[PDB]
Amino acid sequence: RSYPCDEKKQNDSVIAECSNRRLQEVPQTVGKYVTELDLSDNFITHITNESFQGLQNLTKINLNHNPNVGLNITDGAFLNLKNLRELLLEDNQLPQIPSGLPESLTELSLIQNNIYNITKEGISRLINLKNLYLAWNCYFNKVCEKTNIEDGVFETLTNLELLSLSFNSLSHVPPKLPSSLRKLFLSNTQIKYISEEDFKGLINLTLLDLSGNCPRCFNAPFPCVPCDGGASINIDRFAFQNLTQLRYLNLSSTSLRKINAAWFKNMPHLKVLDLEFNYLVGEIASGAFLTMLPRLEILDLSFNYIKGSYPQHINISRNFSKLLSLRALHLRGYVFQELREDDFQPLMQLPNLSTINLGINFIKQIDFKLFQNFSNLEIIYLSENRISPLVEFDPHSNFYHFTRPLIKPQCAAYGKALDLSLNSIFFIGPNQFENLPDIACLNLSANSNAQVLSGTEFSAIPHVKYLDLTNNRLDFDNASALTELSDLEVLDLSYNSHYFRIAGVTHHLEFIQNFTNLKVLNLSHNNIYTLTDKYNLESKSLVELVFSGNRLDILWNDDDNRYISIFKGLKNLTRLDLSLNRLKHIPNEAFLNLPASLTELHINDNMLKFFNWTLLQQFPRLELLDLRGNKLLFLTDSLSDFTSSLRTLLLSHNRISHLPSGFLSEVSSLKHLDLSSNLLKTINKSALETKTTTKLSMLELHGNPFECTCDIGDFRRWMDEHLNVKIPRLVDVICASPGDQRGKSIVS
Amino acid sequence: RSYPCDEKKQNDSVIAECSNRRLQEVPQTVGKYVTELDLSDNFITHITNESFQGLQNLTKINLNHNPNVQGLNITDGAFLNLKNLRELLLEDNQLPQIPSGLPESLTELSLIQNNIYNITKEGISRLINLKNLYLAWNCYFNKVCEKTNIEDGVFETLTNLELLSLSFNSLSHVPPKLPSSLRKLFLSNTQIKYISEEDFKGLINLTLLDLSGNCPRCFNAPFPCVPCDGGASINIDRFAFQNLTQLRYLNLSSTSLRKINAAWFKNMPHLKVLDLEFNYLVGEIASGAFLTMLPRLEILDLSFNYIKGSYPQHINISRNFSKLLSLRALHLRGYVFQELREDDFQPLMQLPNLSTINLGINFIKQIDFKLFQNFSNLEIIYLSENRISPLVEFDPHSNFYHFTRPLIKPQCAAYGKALDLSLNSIFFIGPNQFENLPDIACLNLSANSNAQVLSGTEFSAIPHVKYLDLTNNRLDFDNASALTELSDLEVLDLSYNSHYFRIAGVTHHLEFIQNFTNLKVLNLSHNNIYTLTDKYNLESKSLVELVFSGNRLDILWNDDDNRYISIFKGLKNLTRLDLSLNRLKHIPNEAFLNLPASLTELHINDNMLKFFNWTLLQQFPRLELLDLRGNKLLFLTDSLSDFTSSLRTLLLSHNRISHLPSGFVSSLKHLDLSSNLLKTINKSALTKLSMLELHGNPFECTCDIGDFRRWMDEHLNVKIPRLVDVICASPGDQRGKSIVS
Ligand SMILES: *[C@@H]1O[C@H](CO)[C@@H](O[C@@H]2O[C@H](CO)[C@@H](O[C@@H]3O[C@H](CO[C@H]4O[C@H](CO)[C@@H](O)[C@H](O)[C@@H]4O)[C@@H](O)[C@H](O[C@H]4O[C@H](CO)[C@@H](O)[C@H](O)[C@@H]4O)[C@@H]3O)[C@H](O)[C@H]2NC(C)=O)[C@H](O)[C@H]1NC(C)=O
Ligand SMILES: *[C@@H]1O[C@H](CO)[C@@H](O[C@@H]2O[C@H](CO)[C@@H](O[C@@H]3O[C@H](CO[C@H]4O[C@H](CO)[C@@H](O)[C@H](O)[C@@H]4O)[C@@H](O)[C@H](O[C@H]4O[C@H](CO)[C@@H](O)[C@H](O)[C@@H]4O)[C@@H]3O)[C@H](O)[C@H]2NC(C)=O)[C@H](O)[C@H]1NC(C)=O
Ligand SMILES: *[C@@H]1O[C@H](CO)[C@@H](O[C@@H]2O[C@H](CO)[C@@H](O[C@@H]3O[C@H](CO[C@H]4O[C@H](CO)[C@@H](O)[C@H](O[C@H]5O[C@H](CO)[C@@H](O)[C@H](O)[C@@H]5O)[C@@H]4O)[C@@H](O)[C@H](O)[C@@H]3O)[C@H](O)[C@H]2NC(C)=O)[C@H](O)[C@H]1NC(C)=O
Ligand SMILES: *[C@@H]1O[C@H](CO)[C@@H](O[C@@H]2O[C@H](CO)[C@@H](O[C@@H]3O[C@H](CO[C@H]4O[C@H](CO)[C@@H](O)[C@H](O)[C@@H]4O)[C@@H](O)[C@H](O)[C@@H]3O)[C@H](O)[C@H]2NC(C)=O)[C@H](O)[C@H]1NC(C)=O
Ligand SMILES: CCC[C@@H](CCO)Nc1nc(N)nc2c3ccccc3n(Cc3cc(CN[C@@H]4COC[C@H]4O)ccc3OC)c12
Ligand SMILES: CCC[C@@H](CCO)Nc1nc(N)nc2c3ccccc3n(Cc3cc(CN[C@@H]4COC[C@H]4O)ccc3OC)c12
Ligand SMILES: *[C@@H]1O[C@H](CO)[C@@H](O)[C@H](O)[C@H]1NC(C)=O
Ligand SMILES: *[C@@H]1O[C@H](CO)[C@@H](O)[C@H](O)[C@H]1NC(C)=O
Ligand SMILES: *[C@@H]1O[C@H](CO)[C@@H](O)[C@H](O)[C@H]1NC(C)=O
Ligand SMILES: *[C@@H]1O[C@H](CO)[C@@H](O)[C@H](O)[C@H]1NC(C)=O
Ligand SMILES: *[C@@H]1O[C@H](CO)[C@@H](O)[C@H](O)[C@H]1NC(C)=O
Ligand SMILES: *[C@@H]1O[C@H](CO)[C@@H](O)[C@H](O)[C@H]1NC(C)=O
Ligand SMILES: *[C@@H]1O[C@H](CO)[C@@H](O)[C@H](O)[C@H]1NC(C)=O
Ligand SMILES: *[C@@H]1O[C@H](CO)[C@@H](O)[C@H](O)[C@H]1NC(C)=O
Ligand SMILES: *[C@@H]1O[C@H](CO)[C@@H](O)[C@H](O)[C@H]1NC(C)=O
Ligand SMILES: *[C@@H]1O[C@H](CO)[C@@H](O)[C@H](O)[C@H]1NC(C)=O
Ligand SMILES: *[C@@H]1O[C@H](CO)[C@@H](O)[C@H](O)[C@H]1NC(C)=O
Ligand SMILES: *[C@@H]1O[C@H](CO)[C@@H](O)[C@H](O)[C@H]1NC(C)=O
Ligand SMILES: *[C@@H]1O[C@H](CO)[C@@H](O)[C@H](O)[C@H]1NC(C)=O
Ligand SMILES: *[C@@H]1O[C@H](CO)[C@@H](O)[C@H](O)[C@H]1NC(C)=O
Ligand SMILES: *[C@@H]1O[C@H](CO)[C@@H](O)[C@H](O)[C@H]1NC(C)=O
Ligand SMILES: *[C@@H]1O[C@H](CO)[C@@H](O)[C@H](O)[C@H]1NC(C)=O
Ligand SMILES: *[C@@H]1O[C@H](CO)[C@@H](O)[C@H](O)[C@H]1NC(C)=O
Repeated sequence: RSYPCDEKKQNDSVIAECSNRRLQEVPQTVGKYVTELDLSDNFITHITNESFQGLQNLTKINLNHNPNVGLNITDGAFLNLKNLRELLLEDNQLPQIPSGLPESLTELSLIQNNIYNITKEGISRLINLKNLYLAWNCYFNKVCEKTNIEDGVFETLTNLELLSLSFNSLSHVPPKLPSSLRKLFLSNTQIKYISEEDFKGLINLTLLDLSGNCPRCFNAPFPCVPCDGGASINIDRFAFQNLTQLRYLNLSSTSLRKINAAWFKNMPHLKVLDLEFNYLVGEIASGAFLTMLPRLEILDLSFNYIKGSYPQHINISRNFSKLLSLRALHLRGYVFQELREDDFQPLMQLPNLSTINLGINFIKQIDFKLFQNFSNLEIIYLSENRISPLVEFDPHSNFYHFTRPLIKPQCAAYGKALDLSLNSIFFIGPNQFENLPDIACLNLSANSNAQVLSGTEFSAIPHVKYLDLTNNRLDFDNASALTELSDLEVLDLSYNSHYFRIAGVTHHLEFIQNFTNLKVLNLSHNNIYTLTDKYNLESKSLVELVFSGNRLDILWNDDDNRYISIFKGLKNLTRLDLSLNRLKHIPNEAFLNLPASLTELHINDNMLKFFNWTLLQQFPRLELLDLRGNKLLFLTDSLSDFTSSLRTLLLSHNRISHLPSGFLSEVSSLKHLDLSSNLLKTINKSALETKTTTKLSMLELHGNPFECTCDIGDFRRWMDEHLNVKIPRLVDVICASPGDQRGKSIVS
Repeated sequence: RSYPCDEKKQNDSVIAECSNRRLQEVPQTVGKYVTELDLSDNFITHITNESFQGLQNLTKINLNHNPNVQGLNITDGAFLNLKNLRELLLEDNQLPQIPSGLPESLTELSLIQNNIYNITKEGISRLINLKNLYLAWNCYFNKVCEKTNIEDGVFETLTNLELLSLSFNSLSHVPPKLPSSLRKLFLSNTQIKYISEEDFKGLINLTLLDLSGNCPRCFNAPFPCVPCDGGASINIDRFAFQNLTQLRYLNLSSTSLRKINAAWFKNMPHLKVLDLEFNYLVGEIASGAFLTMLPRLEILDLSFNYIKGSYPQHINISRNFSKLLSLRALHLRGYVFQELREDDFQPLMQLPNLSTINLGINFIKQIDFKLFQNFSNLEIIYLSENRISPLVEFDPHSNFYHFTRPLIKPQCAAYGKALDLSLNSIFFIGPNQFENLPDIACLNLSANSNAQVLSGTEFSAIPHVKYLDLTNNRLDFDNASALTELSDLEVLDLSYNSHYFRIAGVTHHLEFIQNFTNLKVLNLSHNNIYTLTDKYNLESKSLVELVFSGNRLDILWNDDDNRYISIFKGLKNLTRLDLSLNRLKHIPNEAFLNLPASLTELHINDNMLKFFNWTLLQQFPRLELLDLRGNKLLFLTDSLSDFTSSLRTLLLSHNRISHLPSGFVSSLKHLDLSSNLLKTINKSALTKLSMLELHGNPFECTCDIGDFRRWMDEHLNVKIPRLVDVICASPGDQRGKSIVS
């Protein structure tokens, strides 16, 4: 097996992963046929022309974040690598562009360094460069020099498609840029003025990022320097006249008050326009520029609020009706009190508008009937408002917003999604969900809802398939709760412990049995320790129950038989999570009453000192058993007699100091065994060896206190004989003794 | 030195604490002059006449919870040679019988939580000096157990017996022939359905009688509950308590009572505490003829007497509650009613000593708060866990039917009148919310789903609040004048109000902290604070303690950001600062140097610090406690005396320190290096040092441990706790043993 790297052939190329292995130098034991080498997050301090000596087929090298506790690179160190195309050298404290880089380079990343001069000696010979990243070298309150770009430095790069110079002090757009450019990033570069000459001849440019130039600095979560008097970026009327192929334009945080419509007259394919963190409330109301954007699919006008103004309504121009290709509209942080039906008339005839994002607007009232008149809304995102009852910075990420999905894909897969989470809908009245479309995914998480659901609250939206009611104070005091949602498949009641933790009040979970199609139920972190009248959970359909963060230590108290069959009635259950239940021991009768249909059982992060392995005989379909983070001291020596279906056995973070002789004899089905972070001093050959067919492909042993005397030789010989079983984190499978090998890996 | 027990002389008697040290047998290395020995929570399986050999002055032995799983076997007359043994605790030992041949000198015997189903003369009649006898919790709930047989006249010879507890046992009848010396008789959950005139005859010295759980109210019981035939009441004869003239405590909780016979208290002039929780007494609370017979009553508990299925508009209390002149506390939880009007509590307003009113868990929606002004001297108004909205396993030595903990935190109640409105729905505090309230000094509004922007006017009608708890809300700190109307505020708790702080796009204002002239304690824990608007610094001339745990100083002290570099410098009087749980991998030197120089206690535990610049302790001449536990520190400075001459406590447990430097000062009393990677302590490293913790280190017990062992013998003044957990990791033949073996 390879060491220190994890070498894998996927598919024509051979990849070597040597990241985060505290390597002081590049290892001279890397496979000769490796093509892509990842040495990021190590303590490597020096690179010479001998560092990559016998690796002639090397096309990619990643030396990011080296050292971790600056990287010294000699001139022409990678010059013998005639096949090197991609070289990542980010966060290396490099003071200059390395001299003598190979002419074969197609991608070069020098992000997060101290490089303040872009010179011809450094990059003019790299005529094959397609992607060049020099972002985040001088920014924020970092002590750094102004970025000098030598005249015509990028001119010879006739194949350059991507150039990123963001988060550097430039002041001006660098002149003499190659016409082959497709993507030009100049975000946070202190460029206050864009003339007609700056983007001249860039007829192939599909993306231009000019965000953070003359930024809007009020309430900035980062060091922010505005232009003189909080002034706007000055973009000439003809600045984008040759940008005929532009698809992406980012003007976020450029302190814009006006959008010149003439900017888009020669830009017929503009698809994505970011105008977040500007002063465009006036332009949103009048919007002459909206008539010039027929192909636009994504428009972001978030956080354009006027400081000190909380208006009653949102003023949307009738020209929003000209955005025929619009798919998503982001209007977060506009800030207004009420959304009326007539306010969104300009968007109601757009055929592909599937997403409307109105989060963080402090909205108190909404006429929900307005969403019905839309052509085909699929995501109505109203999270984080004040709706009451109806009466450090990652350089390869978006700096001004999270690119994550608004709704969970598992919820949105069912159909129309309505997100009303993080609001104040503390009580759902009889007409709360009146006049809403056929909502399939509904999120009412964190609404301070302390009501007793009784089977009538969701009757106007009866086709909800995924319901999220997490982080509320729900009072489960009625057996008919949620039963009106006949087709409900996923129900999340996590973090509704308020009333469950009070013994004196009544608790009713009988409604679970009345669903014919309920598949997933999450009752996590509810502190459930007592139920009224019905002590059992029953369901002919339920497939998964998450019961983590409850009190099975109390429910399965030795002197109490009432909750002994609490899960037996879940006749179709395949996945059960009993983690975080403070279980010191599970009664044998309680374990025997778990559904026999179980394929995955999690009992991790409890306090189990013992586990009766014999009881696995009554679970003929158990594939995954997870007992991590317990206090188990012993393992059974005849697991084959108790199970013939177990594929994954997780036992990490326990107190197992001995692996029984013949532990894996005749098991056959076991593929993954995790014994990491236990107290194993050694592994005897007999504890792993087998006389039957073995499907063991993964064995984890990192974090065990291994005594590296000659007694560890039988295990090392076993490792050499069984290359098919992968032992991950081989550098963390460290010797604890003797002294002369205390920090070394087992392989030595 | 002591091993395995922690022997201490406090004051005339010598105590030995050997609890929870996985002892397989009683240790033969206990001090000869020990008087009280605690061997509870061990794996001891056998007790013989040789177990306590040479411990002649032993007056107390506690062998509770032994064995604590992989029953205690006691030979007949095992403790018979101990001529001074008075107290013997043998709880949770799976004992099938009362041990034979127990010594006649016993004054207290506890056999709680065993399998003893027969109380025989051979077992206890010779124990004529017994004052306290506990035999509770031997047969109860769904435990498989036999009915409790009490031999006739078994307690008769115990002429000095003052306390007898037989609770949580199947008795069916009150045992006859009880000694007249009895003061306290516990018969809770004993299946005694009827009390006749003869049962408590001649018990003229009885001060306490507990008959709770006999014919229990079983609806919504958090434990196995068997009601009497048809949910019937306990049947207590009119003259059952005729001779109980000295009764001070009477517990009739969960006896399914519908009527209280007033004649029960005609010969009971000193009754002080009466528990009537979990009964069916809504009718008796409204009419209450028995209330005229209770002039000396100080505590009355009528909790959880609600009618199932009835949520009335009002609470009906009888005018006879005005006859409870000695009343100090009234508990009316679980009565269940919608609104509390001012005329509803008129019968209590002239009671002089009524300092506590407890109305928790009643589902109250509205209260006329002006009603509490007319009370003589209410000190605790407990309204927690209701539905108040804006103005238009079982421990045997604990109370089974309620928590005996204080209703309010003593630190809050020490300032004066306390009003607890926690766990309610006061999501917004309007202008007249606190109108007509008394001079409230301690206010708790924790967990009220309050998402409002406090602006400096919400608490103007109660301006003398000194301790304010606003924990577990969604408060929007968006106004510099918040809480400034509380000009005498000393303690402010804003823990768990992260809702708006976690959103970068909304504004966050903490400037109000500087405007308080007497603010002493401020808790901003678990607020996820990572960004502030306009003012990046916390300032206060008075603040003494700041709890900033569970925030994001890793983001605030980002290397490329100087805005929060002096975030705490302006807290000029700060002595205690908690920076735990802030995900700090490193603290910039400039940020550490800007911490208040007045600090005496600095906690930076449970972060991810890989390095700590010890040199910077020079700018903290008053630092007494430095807590760096639960970090990833690998190294310690070799010249701590040059950086500090005031440090008394240094906590470094749960780090990755594998070596103690040479010369490891005079001010240091407590050094905690437990749960680190120390293999040995060399002669180079080896004074006010009185405590040194080293448990959980992987000690190589081979050669250099002899030097540390010699140092331990030379310095008996420094205590090393948990000596059984200071275990050898190597070699194999001593892998589980303590280093002192
Ligand atoms: C209350 O309880 C519910 C039920 O458990 C929780 O919801 C589930 O949360 C889990 C964990 O986030 C979800 O599982 C994850 O789904 C991801 C997406 O799956 C898609 O892609 C896979 C292929 O990768 C498709 O087969 C599938 O059909 C999906 O459309 C996966 O990417 C996740 O990773 C898996 O693989 C990786 C290895 O690649 C492993 O490391 C992971 O451990 C895992 O095996 C993962 O499977 C699950 O989908 C959710 N279910 C539902 C119904 O939503 C709630 O989150 C919980 N609530 C709270 C508040 O905690
Ligand atoms: C305003 O009103 C609110 C709401 O009623 C009050 O909040 C309660 O405050 C109390 C006291 O601080 C809280 O009780 C504490 O709970 C902690 C967490 O629970 C533990 O439970 C078990 C043990 O039963 C543990 O195994 C488990 O790991 C949990 O962490 C406890 O840790 C606390 O224990 C304290 O006492 C023990 C000794 O008994 C010590 O060993 C501990 O070190 C510690 O000192 C404690 O029990 C309670 O949870 C709060 N309730 C809610 C709903 O928040 C406010 O106190 C009140 N404010 C004022 C001013 O009165
Ligand atoms: C209904 O609406 C609610 C509310 O909007 C939705 O709830 C959110 O759901 C998402 C997706 O599940 C949650 O995101 C998770 O966040 C986890 C991180 O949480 C913290 O704790 C970690 C340690 O336990 C810690 O590592 C982590 O820090 C790191 O990441 C942070 C960014 O994620 C970063 O700021 C830190 O610097 C650090 O790098 C966290 O602080 C993460 O582990 C999960 O993978 C996941 O991303 C949100 O937290 C939920 N929000 C709330 C308010 O509850 C819900 O999904 C909606 N339901 C549906 C059906 O769509
Ligand atoms: C927010 O931060 C607050 C400030 O730290 C937290 O309040 C503090 O909590 C600590 C820990 O519980 C308390 O300290 C304990 O006090 C008790 C009692 O001390 C007093 O009484 C004893 C006699 O019983 C007496 O000997 C003392 O001298 C005291 O006067 C001690 O027994 C403990 O060992 C420990 O010292 C603080 O008292 C308390 N401060 C205040 C002002 O309340 C608060 O809990 C935090 N909030 C949350 C939600 O976590
Ligand atoms: C993107 C949100 C950014 C900030 C900007 C504030 O410069 N807004 C808000 N930030 C926070 N943290 N909270 C709220 C908030 C809570 C409830 C209802 C509306 C709310 N807004 C909206 C808003 C309100 C005002 C009136 N607030 C005054 C001052 O304090 C007493 C009130 O009387 C003025 C402008 C305004 O947004 C433009 C905010
Ligand atoms: C000590 C509390 C014990 C239980 C007893 C329940 O027999 N009460 C409650 N237990 C919980 N968990 N919640 C609530 C609750 C929430 C809001 C307002 C009042 C509330 N009560 C009070 C109560 C209500 C009814 C009406 N309930 C029906 C059923 O479902 C629809 C409602 O219309 C009848 C009797 C009654 O108390 C006796 C309770
Ligand atoms: C490395 O480069 C140096 C000159 O900088 C040269 O002397 C040496 O021979 C080179 N070695 C290899 C392996 O290329
Ligand atoms: C890089 O190190 C080499 C020696 O390994 C030396 O010749 C060169 O000058 C160093 N450069 C810098 C900037 O340290
Ligand atoms: C330009 O390169 C020279 C030579 O290394 C250096 O002195 C100068 O500082 C560089 N420019 C900037 C702005 O750093
Ligand atoms: C524009 O890009 C194409 C490749 O897509 C290339 O052939 C063409 O020469 C480029 N134009 C200029 C002027 O560089
Ligand atoms: C709405 O926007 C239009 C277009 O700019 C403007 O004329 C009108 O005054 C605005 N009205 C309000 C109340 O904002
Ligand atoms: C609308 O969306 C569909 C599906 O994504 C696409 O094929 C179509 O061309 C789009 N039309 C317009 C007008 O945007
Ligand atoms: C649930 O509430 C409805 C009224 O909303 C009522 O008809 C039903 O009886 C309640 N369930 C119970 C068992 O109280
Ligand atoms: C459960 O389903 C049955 C059959 O459809 C129905 O009769 C019953 O009323 C439902 N229960 C509730 C509480 O709605
Ligand atoms: C049982 O669960 C399976 C999925 O594992 C599902 O296909 C089936 O329909 C469920 N049966 C019932 C009765 O709901
Ligand atoms: C495992 O469970 C069986 C069946 O309840 C029981 O007979 C056996 O003793 C259990 N094993 C242990 C060690 O408790
Ligand atoms: C207690 O153990 C002793 C031997 O140590 C034996 O004589 C006696 O019979 C045992 N009693 C029981 C009940 O096991
Ligand atoms: C009642 O108690 C006193 C001691 O307080 C004792 O002297 C007296 O004899 C006791 N009465 C009876 C009848 O036992
Ligand atoms: C009130 O308390 C005082 C002091 O404890 C006590 O003397 C007085 O008798 C009590 N009042 C009544 C009426 O019991
Ligand atoms: C705080 O709110 C009050 C009104 O409740 C207002 O007078 C004051 O100006 C607010 N503070 C700020 C700075 O907005
Ligand atoms: C504290 O400052 C606020 C904001 O200016 C002010 O409203 C308040 O009156 C000040 N406090 C006092 C005691 O004057
Ligand atoms: C400073 O704190 C002390 C307590 O440590 C207190 O006595 C003093 O009054 C405080 N000073 C001010 C200015 O509040
Ligand atoms: C400790 O802080 C001082 C002052 O900032 C600095 O000079 C010194 O280098 C620091 N020590 C380390 C090891 O960073």
